[PDB]
Amino acid sequence: PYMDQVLRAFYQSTHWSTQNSYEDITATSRTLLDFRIPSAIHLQISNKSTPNTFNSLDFSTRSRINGSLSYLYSDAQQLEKFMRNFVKKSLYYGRMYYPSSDLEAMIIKRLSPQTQFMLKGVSSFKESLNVLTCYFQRDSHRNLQEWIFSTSDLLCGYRVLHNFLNSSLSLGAEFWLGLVSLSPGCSTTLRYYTHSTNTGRPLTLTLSWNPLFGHISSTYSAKTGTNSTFCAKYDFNLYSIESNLSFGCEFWQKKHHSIFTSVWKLSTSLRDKTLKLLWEGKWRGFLISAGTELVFTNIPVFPAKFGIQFQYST
Amino acid sequence: TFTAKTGTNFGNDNDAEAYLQFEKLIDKKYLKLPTRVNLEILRGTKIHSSFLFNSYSSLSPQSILNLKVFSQFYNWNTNKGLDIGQRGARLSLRYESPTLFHEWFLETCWRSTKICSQGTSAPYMYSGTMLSQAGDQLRTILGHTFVLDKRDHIMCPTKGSMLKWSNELSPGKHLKTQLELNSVKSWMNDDFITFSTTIKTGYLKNLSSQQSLPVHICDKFQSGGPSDIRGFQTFGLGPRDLYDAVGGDAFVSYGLSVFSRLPWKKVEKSNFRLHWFFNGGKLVNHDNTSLGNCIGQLSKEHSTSTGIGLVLRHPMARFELNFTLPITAHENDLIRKGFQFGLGLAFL
Amino acid sequence: DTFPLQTYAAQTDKDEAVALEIQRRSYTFTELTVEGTYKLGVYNVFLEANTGAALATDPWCLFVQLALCQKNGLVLPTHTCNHEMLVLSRLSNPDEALPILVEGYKKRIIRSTVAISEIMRSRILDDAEQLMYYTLLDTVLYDCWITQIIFCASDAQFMELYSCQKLSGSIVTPLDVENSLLQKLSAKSLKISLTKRNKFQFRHREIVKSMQGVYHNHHNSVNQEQVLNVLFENSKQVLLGLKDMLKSDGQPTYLHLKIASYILCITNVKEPIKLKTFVENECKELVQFAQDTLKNFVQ
Amino acid sequence: VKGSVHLWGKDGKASLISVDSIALVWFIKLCTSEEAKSMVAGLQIVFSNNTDLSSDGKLPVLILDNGTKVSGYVNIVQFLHKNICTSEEDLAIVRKKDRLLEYSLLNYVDVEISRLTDYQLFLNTKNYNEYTKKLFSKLLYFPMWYNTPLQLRSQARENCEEIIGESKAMESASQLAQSKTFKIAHKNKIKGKQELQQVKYNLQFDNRLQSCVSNWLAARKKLDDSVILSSDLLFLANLYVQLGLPDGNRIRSKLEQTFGSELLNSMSNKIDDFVHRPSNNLEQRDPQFREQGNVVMSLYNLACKYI
Repeated sequence: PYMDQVLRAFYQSTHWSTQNSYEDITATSRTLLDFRIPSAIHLQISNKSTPNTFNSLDFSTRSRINGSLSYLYSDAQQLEKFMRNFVKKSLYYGRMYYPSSDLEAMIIKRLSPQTQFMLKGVSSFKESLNVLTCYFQRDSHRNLQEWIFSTSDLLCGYRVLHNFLNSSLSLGAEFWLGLVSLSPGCSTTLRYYTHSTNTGRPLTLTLSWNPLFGHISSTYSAKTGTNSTFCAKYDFNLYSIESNLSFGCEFWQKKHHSIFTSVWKLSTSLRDKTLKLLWEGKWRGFLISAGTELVFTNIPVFPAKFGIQFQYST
Repeated sequence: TFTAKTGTNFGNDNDAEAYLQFEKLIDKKYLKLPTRVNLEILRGTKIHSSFLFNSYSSLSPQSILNLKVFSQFYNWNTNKGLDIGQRGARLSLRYESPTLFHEWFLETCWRSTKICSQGTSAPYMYSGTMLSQAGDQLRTILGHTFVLDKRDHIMCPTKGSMLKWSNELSPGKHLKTQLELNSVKSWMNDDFITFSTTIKTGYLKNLSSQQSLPVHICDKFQSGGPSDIRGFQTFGLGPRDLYDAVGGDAFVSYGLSVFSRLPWKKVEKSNFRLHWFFNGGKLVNHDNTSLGNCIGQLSKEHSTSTGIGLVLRHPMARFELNFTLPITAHENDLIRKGFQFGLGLAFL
Repeated sequence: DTFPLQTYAAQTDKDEAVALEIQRRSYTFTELTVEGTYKLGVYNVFLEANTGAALATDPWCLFVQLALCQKNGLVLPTHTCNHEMLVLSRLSNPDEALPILVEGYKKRIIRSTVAISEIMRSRILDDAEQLMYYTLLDTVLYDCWITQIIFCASDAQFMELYSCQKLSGSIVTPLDVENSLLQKLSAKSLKISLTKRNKFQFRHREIVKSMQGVYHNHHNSVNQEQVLNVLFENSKQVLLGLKDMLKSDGQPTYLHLKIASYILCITNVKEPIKLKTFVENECKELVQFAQDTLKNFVQ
Repeated sequence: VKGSVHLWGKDGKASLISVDSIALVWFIKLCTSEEAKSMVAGLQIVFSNNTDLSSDGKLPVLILDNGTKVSGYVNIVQFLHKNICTSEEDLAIVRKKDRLLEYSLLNYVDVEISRLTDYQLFLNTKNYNEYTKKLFSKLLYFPMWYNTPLQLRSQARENCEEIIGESKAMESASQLAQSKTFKIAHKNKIKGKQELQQVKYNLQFDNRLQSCVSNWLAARKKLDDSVILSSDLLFLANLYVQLGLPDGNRIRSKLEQTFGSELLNSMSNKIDDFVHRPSNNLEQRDPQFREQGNVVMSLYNLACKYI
């Protein structure tokens, strides 16, 4: 999204290390595998109106001209440089989408050198839900203890991420307790950023868990190349065994003679029996993002949901 | 020179809309009158879009010809239950610390009116008045707008008055005269308390040979809303056929406003103000003979409302969150008690 | 809920130029109180030379009009709160198709064309043989009528029939100059809405796609001339077979009111659109049938 | 008459995506009488599978030695019955007194019953994904495979809509990953609403087919019930597709409760008789390089529609 990209430029400007949190812990396993394929032809232009107000617009063949009016204010005086992929700082974000007047907001207030706070409201007029969450969190050098109070029903939560000890045998958890739904939830993660001498590469062995369902997962994610990257997730389940094996082959490039950069992607799934392809090519301001999805289950190979997506911005 | 950009409309009823606007400053060979053309595309309504050409050409140091070719489609009256489309041209000539300008236009427009509400939503937009306004019309209109704005700012002022006077003559069909006063006055040190008064009157005559050719629903006056008399729904005042606001042939609309700059000191010196207002007005159909019996109607039973609230006043927009209370109303007016959200540029 | 301190009577001031336009389009079905009335919204209204009554100019609107004078025991309006027949625009509905029915005043129900089509065909749905004939008129004879009024009649014979815009005598007043300019700008926009009524845009997707377009090239014109020619050859075979289906045994069936409403609207067209030239010359028993069917609805 | 009938099939028999080509093969195969042979003599069936040779995009076209295109099954049959020489077994020619009811029946299968078979070819998720969308790979050429059943499914949705059936993503994206238990049950509130909606669609279908076959069979008993008319061949070509699809056994049962089993098996005795008849009457043809719809010929046919 763009709410989850504004969040990452505030963190890298305040040096908060979002990669040690329990929302970027299985990061490579989802950016190479569960990317979005555009389902139609698409055009988009973004701009910037006031010093603290951005504007967007898009129209596809399906939907008409949409839009959004962003607001963004922050005391972080190196913010906008990391938008493009002690002082008690702050951030205020707010965005209304206007074919439909769907709101959203975000308030960050770094209350200490090692403690934050995060409001995240999403208040849609239609499909009505005033979700209003609060993410108190106390970072340290070995933790990211992070309490969440949502307002979907009354959903409270918890997270923790204890780093151990290249060999980084990390650990995580979460313990969610719906105060109205009475439906708990848990997890565990044992990721391991390592180093090897085959190509020069990390690994990501995400030995996940969910002890209520027995829903163990896995993940392997190599970096076989100086630019390319490969991943392979093996889903599983306990007491009701039903597997999967996904894939992903994000392949980079750089071109010169503004500089053209092209990032290829694949996603071979086996339980879904599909093959997702996508090419994402940038420029100074322009960005073309095409993508197809072949389904293998005569003529089995039927490319459902082709799409291209143009985007210019500034 | 080109500046293909994107913005936000801040239009009629609280609901902003995206536009995409390509400019082109024409070079000094098809020129010696410094001309820029525009092409602004907006979201139409569900079949069509809204294209809006412009061609501003500075004739004199104080003269600008605008040639505006529009093809715009938009939703309208209360439940977005009316679909309006407009095709035509507009040749407009604008003549120049107090802002003063006169602006004469000449517009030919073909207007399609569609009842786009569903027949399950049963008596709304399906009155005898709205059933007969659906159709197609062509309409040439001549105008003159005079604006004398002695205020120091347009959206967040602190002194001075404003006078806007409009005329519209569709020849042999209707003549439409509007006035809008405004008066902003401040009494404290750093413009802390700002007392703002507005008065809008209007009058519309049917010039069409013994009351043939009715005036269209899009040409009559409407009252109510966040950007008008607050504490009533938009299209919420005036006479009605069944449940549809059929507009008025004359109106008066006033309003007070006090602002207070939020006495919490860490949030002072900002664009937020503590807002208290008293709005009100009357919308009437005036038995189209005189100007004397029209004021006997226009000053009899007003639809007033008071309320407190909090307002942001930026140069690009004015956000208004009020708690309104209808003081008086008519028995069929649309009331909107409690919280009301306002957004736009012009409030009254 | 106590807060509006004074509340006044509703407001009783009306535009008397709106009530003069509604009175100019209303035709009153002669022969109950405020809520037991309907207003049949039609496209326009013509004047019959024989009976002098106000018939509607579209074959569907005239069918629903005669089916209301049969069901309710009315007499046709001539060109104490009786029912009504409004001349409306197509754009008075989201459907943009127009026979509609405006029932009631404060509890006002609107029946669209598709709602009236389900109502009108379910009253002879119990017969299966006459439902085949009713479906043949509504598909084969309807499609010849529409293609010969959208494409084969002039843009002033179309807007005479399918528009509530004003038929001026000639171009004398500057009001009459720009009334003639509307019938040029808004002719193809009214033709496009008429091709959406009986699912004509789905039986005829290609000659409807060529209407939403410019300059009318030779490929779309030599295909339309082939589609419109087999549409007319079929309808010559429809109308010639109907002449053995005109025997009256009393009150007219909903098929006899639909054969009559196509003949009464084909013979109103002032141009030789080839359905008029065929019905006048070869179907002279159909013209005589459609006048005998009509004269039990007049006085 | 002298012409060339274009169809949808693949080189020996008409395809099941079009009941108007199936019924027209049987119509030509069953002209065995002396009078019925005269209206069919020299018709030269072509299986071109390209709709650019049509006057309206539908592909039983009769392009008849002048450029006069007659399109669709019902228009061709009424054209061929009009062009007999004028001077009982396997295809009847109805008399003057029965020409109107036989056209009324032919038109009723075209507008009411063939609206239901194009539901079952494209708007049935069991039939469209298994059978239909993998049938155009056998008929058309290399770039034009994924637009023809996609446009034909959009056409059948518009044709059967009034009888049968950006913060929205970010709303759960702060909560559903943060709840992690109804991320598994985000699809479960969709297939829990998908389940009572497809049986909601199968009831307003199956009483439309219960009424369109009841109306047709009640008007068919006014003509001669012992002889084969050209309206019977379009009715049977609608059963032969509706029963022969992947979801045909649900419909062979549903028609057997209302109309019996002595009639659904009497209709399928005529149906399987008509498919297994010899093609000695059929004089076929191969398409030329103006009738194929190649990659180079469907761009020349793409520019002429705007020129």
